[PDB]
Amino acid sequence: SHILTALREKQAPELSLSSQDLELVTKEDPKALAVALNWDIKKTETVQEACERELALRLQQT
Repeated sequence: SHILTALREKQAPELSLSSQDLELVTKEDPKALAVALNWDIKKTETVQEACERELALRLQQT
């Protein structure tokens, strides 16, 4: 719930997440993220879409 509460609200799967967190989140397909982020898909996917853009941005930073 601690992860879901922040997910449904302000969980950062961009830079706030770690290696496995961003990974497991990267697998948080629209179907799961949807519920855990019970919002509009376009809206929940966007939060996830930003999360990925950061994943590689932070990965290429090194």
